[PDB]
Amino acid sequence: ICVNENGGCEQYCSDHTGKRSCRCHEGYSLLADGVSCTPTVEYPCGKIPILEKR
Amino acid sequence: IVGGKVCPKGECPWQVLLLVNGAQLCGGTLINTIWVVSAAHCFDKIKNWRNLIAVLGEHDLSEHDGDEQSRRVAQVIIPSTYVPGTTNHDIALLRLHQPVVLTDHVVPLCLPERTFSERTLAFVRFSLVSGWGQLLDRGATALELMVLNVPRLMTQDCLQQSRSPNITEYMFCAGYSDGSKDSCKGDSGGPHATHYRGTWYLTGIVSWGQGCATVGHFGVYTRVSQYIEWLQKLMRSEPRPGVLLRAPFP
Ligand SMILES: CCOc1cc([C@@H](Nc2ccc3c(N)nccc3c2)C(=O)NCc2cccc(S(N)(=O)=O)c2)ccc1OC(C)C
Ligand SMILES: [Ca+2]
Repeated sequence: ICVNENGGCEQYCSDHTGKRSCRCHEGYSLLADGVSCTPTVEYPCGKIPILEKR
Repeated sequence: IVGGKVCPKGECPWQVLLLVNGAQLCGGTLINTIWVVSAAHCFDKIKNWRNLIAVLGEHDLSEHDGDEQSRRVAQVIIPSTYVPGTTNHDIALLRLHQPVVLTDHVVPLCLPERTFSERTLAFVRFSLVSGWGQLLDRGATALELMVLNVPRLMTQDCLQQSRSPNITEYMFCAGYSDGSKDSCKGDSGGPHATHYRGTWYLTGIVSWGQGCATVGHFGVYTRVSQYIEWLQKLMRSEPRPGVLLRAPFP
């Protein structure tokens, strides 16, 4: 199910049997929707501060 | 970069400038505060390993604005399968002597997980390639960081669309066959960054091609997804004496 549309995950996807778990890169936390990743640090990877702060 | 535009200052904050005795050597990508991913071929002719500097927060080479951070390169790690003067396995993992300080101008690019990179990122058509390389084939290199959007091709389509080294499973084609847009030799080692759901990831490294923006030819990039586990294991390893390290691949 991770093979199809990233299993609905915003970042990383793990298959578990039949079951799917989304995960995030370090400096991010998974929201209660179980798909979205929110930054936990000031300078998370792959985000452009001058663009984010705009 | 041929046929691109200036990357507005702070919009390519993971871009690295590699210097050897103050001279422009290659580009690179910052993946965290201590690690830089570049191309193995950038180091084929190094004799003075202590003269190797990485610059973060760089934009304009003519001026110092205070956002630049330079660090000595303490280690250059190359896969055992890379052969100098050849094209395959064109990747290098650089350990900085001291971490860089993350700021609005210095931010790492996400090194994705292999599965996510193969199953999802590999299907995002367009990605950004950047550097201070040649603005034209047989032309001058750029003073300001340039960026270009390039579409990725399937290896079968790249061979069929092209007018030579093989394109291995450790490479991918990206760009245009019309001779208008490409990354160039001075861009070598630089990022091929892919956007997915609001975040940028490292998918390729500027590696090789036949002259810059040559009609009937595409840019060839190291397929980073093949090295995720190799890179991750090395980042968890203790440093070793000596600047150059050849590490087993796989
Ligand atoms: C693996 C490196 O392969 C090569 C690198 C380069 C040139 N870089 C680039 C990079 C991106 C390009 C692009 N997107 N479009 C067009 C041309 C490009 C040229 C470079 O760095 N040269 C100096 C250089 C440094 C070190 C070893 C060797 S090599 N491999 O030619 O001996 C060349 C040219 C030919 C290469 O290989 C041959 C065999 C086809
Ligand atoms: Ca500068």
